Amino acid sequence: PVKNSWPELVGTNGDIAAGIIQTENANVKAIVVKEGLPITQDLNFNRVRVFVDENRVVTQVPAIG
Repeated sequence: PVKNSWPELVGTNGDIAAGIIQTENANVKAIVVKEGLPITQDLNFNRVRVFVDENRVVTQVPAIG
């Protein structure tokens, strides 16, 4: 089963986390986004949103969707 969530990257730099994610799961694009960005309920299994704070630290567990 391919890895689809990265709890161990919470608290890390989001741009570094995006690189790791795209290496561990070859079928996803990782996107660093500011936490709280309004998103619709569109499920994109090839996307991992990496939610970060004002210092670009990951604040939520990244997962596909």
